[PDB]
Amino acid sequence: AIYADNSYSIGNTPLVRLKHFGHNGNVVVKIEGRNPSYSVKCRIGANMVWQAEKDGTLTKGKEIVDATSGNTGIALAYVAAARGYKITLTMPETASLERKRLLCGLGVNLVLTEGMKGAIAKAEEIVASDPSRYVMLKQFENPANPQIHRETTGPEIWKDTDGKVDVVVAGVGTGGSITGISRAIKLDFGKQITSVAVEPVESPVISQTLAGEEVKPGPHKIQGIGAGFIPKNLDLSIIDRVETVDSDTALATARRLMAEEGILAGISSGAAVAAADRLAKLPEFADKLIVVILPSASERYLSTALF
Amino acid sequence: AIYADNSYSIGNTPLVRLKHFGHNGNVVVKIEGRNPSYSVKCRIGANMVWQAEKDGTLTKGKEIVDATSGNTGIALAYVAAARGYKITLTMPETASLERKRLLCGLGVNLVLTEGMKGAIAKAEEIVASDPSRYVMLKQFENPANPQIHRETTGPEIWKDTDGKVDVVVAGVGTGGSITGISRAIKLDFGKQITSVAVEPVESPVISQTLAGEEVKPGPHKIQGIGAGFIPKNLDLSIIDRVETVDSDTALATARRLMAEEGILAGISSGAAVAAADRLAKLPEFADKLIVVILPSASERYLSTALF
Repeated sequence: AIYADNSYSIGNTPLVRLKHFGHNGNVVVKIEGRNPSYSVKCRIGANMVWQAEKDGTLTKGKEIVDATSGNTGIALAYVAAARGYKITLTMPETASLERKRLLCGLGVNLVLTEGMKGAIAKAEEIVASDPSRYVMLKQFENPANPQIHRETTGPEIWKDTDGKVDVVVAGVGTGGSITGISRAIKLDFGKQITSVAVEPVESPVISQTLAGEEVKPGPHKIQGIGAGFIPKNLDLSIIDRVETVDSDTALATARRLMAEEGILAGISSGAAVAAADRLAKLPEFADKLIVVILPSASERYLSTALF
Repeated sequence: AIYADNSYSIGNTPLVRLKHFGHNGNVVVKIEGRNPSYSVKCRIGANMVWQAEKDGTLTKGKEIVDATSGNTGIALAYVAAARGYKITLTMPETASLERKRLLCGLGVNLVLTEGMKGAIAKAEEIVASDPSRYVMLKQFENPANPQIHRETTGPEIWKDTDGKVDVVVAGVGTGGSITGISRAIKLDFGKQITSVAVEPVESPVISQTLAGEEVKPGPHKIQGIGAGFIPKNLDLSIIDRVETVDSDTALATARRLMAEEGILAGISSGAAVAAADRLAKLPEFADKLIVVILPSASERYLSTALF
């Protein structure tokens, strides 16, 4: 059919079988790069706006305000444009001039902070400046983030695998993908799959937490994941397994996806695939169907270490 | 289902209704940016390889060679990777270091020429160097280019509009999109639509030809269209109308698509939409459904005049 605006066009992303990873085609990847603003966040940018509309906190005239590390801001920005909201996003000077020119092209009003914690508080300052005019959508805790994955991404995986999916592998940024997907397949369709969270070995706060160890975040290059804390939108209770990956291997795996599979993957896509490949070569998973989320696409990383 | 490699995942791109163009939603856009390598050429990169395989000119071991202005090379490159062919593409130094790093990331063996005619002949030199090893696919004349549009892009438009499409607007680069689409809708489904070719006012060789005027190509900024000659893959006989657009307006229209529709459009996408908007505001088309091809996505243009 014909979508009334670009937000309604989210999802229905394809599954592709890998040939040079896993064992006898048991690893399949979900291309979230094929979305309105070209990442997995287009789904939650749409649903967080829709749900704020459904409950009246977002109205004609009110202005979206928020802080992002990038993909969510781009996603909110295209939805704000498609649906006629003004939007302000808080960015320090930390960020790719890439993104500054992209967000400005999408009509965003931007700022300065000089890292993530600093821009967040600045956004909070603005919402305080006029709480009747400004709405903050808060991706890390808004339930509409995992909800859209339970309603679209999860069911798409179920149908495209004819219920044969056994393992879902996804890096954790806000936690909404692994959480919403796991709830759809385990609770709505009733299949006891293995849900595998992926985080950087440099910042393994989820593994450290579950082990009852000292939580010690650190720096890494795997953009989009490893926020350095446990987000509210990560439902620990549905997580069966945590796999850690290092930045170097994440980047090499993404370069392999391009050059060997013809898949224009982002950095965190190589991270998720490297974890899935490790599981796929354990005999306990060799006969099981593993589905891996590839959150973003290669061209958003042209100024990064990926090239 | 699950695609055996990334080439099989082409197409099934969405239709979105425009709100700030046309008259009462009569203009709808087809997002070809949502493809394996993120342009409309992913379809012909796949089908030119498949068809060369079906007729034996492409075999295990033979190496793809060709010259491109970019999107087709990226498309062939991902298909070569997914399907295990070596590929050499001929590029002068004319081109975005963007694309050089992208094509190298995809595993391409590249060259130097120092414009388009020069790199073409260099590619021809290489195929002559070993005609048993090198295969040139020749997008401007290979019938598998319009054929894939007749088999996928055209039928997708038919079904997603429930046969209500009245006008198809598409810029002409090789001509395969407008040609294959027009043949599907007019001949296979039997509806007498208006097929509208779009070319730059700076290089209006199609209009000049059809008028019996002196053909005078020139420079412009509308990347992907206006090759400066009539390509063999443009079937003049199904073209009902030619609309010309200038570079400045093309760029402004693409910036409007981002900031006002939330659509991350390429430069030639703004060209096609500006032509469709002109038709859409003539009373003879005000009640007719117009479908516009948006060939590429915004991020491939970050180093260009688009920003």
